[PDB]
Amino acid sequence: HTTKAQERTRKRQQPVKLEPLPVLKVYQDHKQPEYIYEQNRQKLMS
Amino acid sequence: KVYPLSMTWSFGWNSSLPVYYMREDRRVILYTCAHTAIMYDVVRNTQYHLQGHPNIISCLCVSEDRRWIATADEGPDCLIIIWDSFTGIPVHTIFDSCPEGNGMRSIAITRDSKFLATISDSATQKVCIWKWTLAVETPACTLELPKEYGFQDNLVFNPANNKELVSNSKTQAIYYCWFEDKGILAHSAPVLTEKTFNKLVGKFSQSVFHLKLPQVLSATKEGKLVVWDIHYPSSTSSSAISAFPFIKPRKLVHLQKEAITVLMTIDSYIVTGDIKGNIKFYDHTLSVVNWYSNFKLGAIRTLSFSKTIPSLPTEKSNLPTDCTLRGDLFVVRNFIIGTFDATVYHMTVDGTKLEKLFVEPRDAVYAVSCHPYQPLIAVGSVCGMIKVWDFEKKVYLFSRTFEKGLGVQCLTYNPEGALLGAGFTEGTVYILDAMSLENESPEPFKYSKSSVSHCCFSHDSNYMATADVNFTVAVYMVVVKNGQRVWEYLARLRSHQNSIQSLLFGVHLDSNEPRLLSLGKDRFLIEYNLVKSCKDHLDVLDVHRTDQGNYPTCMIWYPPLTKELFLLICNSGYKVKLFNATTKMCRKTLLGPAYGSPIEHAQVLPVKSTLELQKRYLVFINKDKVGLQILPVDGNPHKTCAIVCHPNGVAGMALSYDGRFAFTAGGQDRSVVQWKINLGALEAAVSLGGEDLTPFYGLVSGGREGKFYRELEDYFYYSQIRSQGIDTMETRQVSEHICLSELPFVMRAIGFYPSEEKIEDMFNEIKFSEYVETGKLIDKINLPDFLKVYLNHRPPFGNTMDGIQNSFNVLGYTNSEGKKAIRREDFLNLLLTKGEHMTEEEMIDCFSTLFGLTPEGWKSEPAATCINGPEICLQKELPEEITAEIFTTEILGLTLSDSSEQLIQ
Amino acid sequence: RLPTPSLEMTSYEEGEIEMAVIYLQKLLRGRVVQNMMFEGKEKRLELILELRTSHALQEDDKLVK
Repeated sequence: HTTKAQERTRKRQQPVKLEPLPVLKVYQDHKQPEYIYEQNRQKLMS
Repeated sequence: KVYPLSMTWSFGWNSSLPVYYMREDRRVILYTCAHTAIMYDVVRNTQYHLQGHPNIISCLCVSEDRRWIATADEGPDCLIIIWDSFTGIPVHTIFDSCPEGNGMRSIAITRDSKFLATISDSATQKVCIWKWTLAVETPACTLELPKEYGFQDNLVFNPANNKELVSNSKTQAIYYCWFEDKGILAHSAPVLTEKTFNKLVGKFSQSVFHLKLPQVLSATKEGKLVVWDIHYPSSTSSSAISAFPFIKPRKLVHLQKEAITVLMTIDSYIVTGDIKGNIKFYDHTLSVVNWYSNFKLGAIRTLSFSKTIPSLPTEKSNLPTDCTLRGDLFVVRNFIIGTFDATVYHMTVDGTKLEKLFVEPRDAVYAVSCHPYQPLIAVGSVCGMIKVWDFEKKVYLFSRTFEKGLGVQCLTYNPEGALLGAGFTEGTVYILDAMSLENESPEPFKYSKSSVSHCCFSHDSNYMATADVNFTVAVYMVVVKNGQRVWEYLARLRSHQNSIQSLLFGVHLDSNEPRLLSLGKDRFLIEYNLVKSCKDHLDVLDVHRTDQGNYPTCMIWYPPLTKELFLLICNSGYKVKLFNATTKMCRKTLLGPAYGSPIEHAQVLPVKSTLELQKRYLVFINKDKVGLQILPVDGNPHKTCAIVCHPNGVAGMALSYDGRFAFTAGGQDRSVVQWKINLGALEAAVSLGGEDLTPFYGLVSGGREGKFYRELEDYFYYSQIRSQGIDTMETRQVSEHICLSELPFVMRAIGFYPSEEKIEDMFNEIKFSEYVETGKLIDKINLPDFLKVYLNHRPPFGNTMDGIQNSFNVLGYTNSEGKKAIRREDFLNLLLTKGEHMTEEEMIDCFSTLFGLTPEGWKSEPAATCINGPEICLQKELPEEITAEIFTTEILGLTLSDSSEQLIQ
Repeated sequence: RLPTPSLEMTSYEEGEIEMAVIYLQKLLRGRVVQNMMFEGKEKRLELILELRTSHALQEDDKLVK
């Protein structure tokens, strides 16, 4: 309605807490099909 | 069962709308008058009425027995409406007959009385048949036709049939037959050409079913009649398509040099009437029976014949010589005649008198003036006519025909009633004798050179003034000589930069002396010092600008209700304002009547006595409606009513000096109507609104509990804190009031956006309004009155796109997408330089706030790290082309959805 | 003789342009100020609510309070 500036304050208020266990995140990305095709691309570059 | 604004009169009718004859013995005849259809009895001298339509009445036909009357109206939403003569308060209707169809432009009813059949106005026209004896509300059968035939605007039923109709345009004629067992309606519209006779044939007007033969007649402007024969499926065809009956143009004959356009057939005579005053009766052979001709009568557009079949005296009688070899007795029914020029007559069947009835304005109509002490009202046309009535007697009385081809529109009485005055569209002004309508001045005054637009007298008979459509003023004065009064010119001056919207005289009782006052569309108001004015020098000494974003429309004296005195003015904002008899400064903001369009003109009902001094009432017209208001005004809807009249436009006002009655003149409807009023019905309606805030609460959505209303109330407190200051160590304190500097803040906080000028106006309104009683300035305002201010000042709905679009449309170029658009730096520079000026740093702060680059609220903690960012943001935030779409996306998260009305009184 | 001089507004179109500009200026100033007030009302809303708890505005005081 008329409430824009509040977004900025909230946006900075948004918390910062990290990926709780990074190994999991890494392993998930390694299963990503796009990453697997990137590894295939790296095989093509050789 | 009772109403505030009832109608019962008609003056005038459109001669193109054909009359019929109903009840003969008493003489009662039928005519259409704008959206209304009317019966009038000559000898009782009383009107009977059929009540309205959504549009102007387009076409009508009466049953042969004159028991039944059918009618249609043009425009959208049209209704086909049918009526019993002798109940006189009948009803019958076809709803919703056509969605798009612009009303039925010709329509016939069966003399057989079973069926009704109609032609729609539409780009391709419809043909439909209707079993009106049943409560049918949908077409029984339908066809739509090529445009090539053209406007089709004559239709007739066949007395020898139930399943045959004829219609023609100017330029094509059509035969119809309906096969109900097949459920099929079939048409043919063959094309005539010179080849059929090697002769001129040209344009034709009306077509009709012959008396006795398988034939169709068509009458021509060419002086000729055309006749067709019909051919019906030959037996060998019956096994196949059985091509629906075909029409063949057997015959053409020339009957006179002069143009014919009327054709109707009575009891085995044919009857034909001419552009130039000759009406003829024929036997089915087209044999010649004695005619009627050469009276002061012409272009006879209405023929009709009596319901009464004539009884037959012969012992003494007056019958004309028929032209048979012997030449026999001849006794028609009685029959009705009427011209092009709106002249209505009845004939004694025995010919012994051609008797004329009311006689009425030819063409277009302009508004009427009342005598201030006598039950007299004067009517005038554009053309050649001004005439006066006694509106109690309903009697046509004194009238003078005016010089040929002068257009005339303006009319006035002087305040005594002893004088009448009229204004003529060709640079011409007359003063008139309120008796004889003698040209009082030996010649008229013809100083200007285009149309008048107002005229008025001063309180002094010696002075009169007119406006002209060139935005030029002129004044008129009496000079005393030799014991005589004579009228003389006084000098012109051009004082308004736009169309003049009102002109008024004023009194200095302070000096028993005359004043002249003018309202322009240029938002400017002026007074002229008559007493200092002199030849070639209307003395102009006072200009005010009186409206903003808008323009005024009407100016009148406000009635005395107060120590102070006021003029009343109305504007396209649906606002009304009061301005001060000395200073002409403003202090009143009002919401005009909600009814559809802004007010065009208002007039005030006369005073007899203290009883009127105790109770005053204001009459007004808009584009299309007439309405009443009780004083004082406050924008309460229950306080006002309006009603619809001549709904292609209304154009002036007049009031019976007894305070009982009002009269409205239309324009192209050629019609003037009297209106009869009940005030107590409005007092009852007022009671429906209750009292105190109740109406105004009702105007707020959710009244006393709506989330809007609570949201507003918070701002009263928040702004009270602002007035205290947010930082204080004391107890907080608040009570009832805000201090006026906060009022613009609160008003913006709710969602309405007064200009600086509006702010000044409202501060004036609050300070001065109490002033004269108290003697005091006052600056503590209470919520209830603040609410009244908001409700009057606000846009008459939610805020609207329209002014934004108009502003871009004036300012911007049409872009690559054609959208009205402004280049960013140009837009910024204009916003600083023009309108009301802005400081650059102010504008930058505003933009930074709107984009949300600053910390919020701007009212407790500092900022100055921000402002350098906005310098580049001016490029980075604003696009290079800006549009209403972008700007409204920036300003508005509110989707300001459209309002609605229909329930509102 | 000639018609009199005019008394002049240089053009009605200048009135159109300036009023359009005023329309934009009005909508900008209004939006800015309303945003200020609504924002402030948020922070103060607790204060405002307690104030309303104590005492009320004249209309809703007179009935409701």
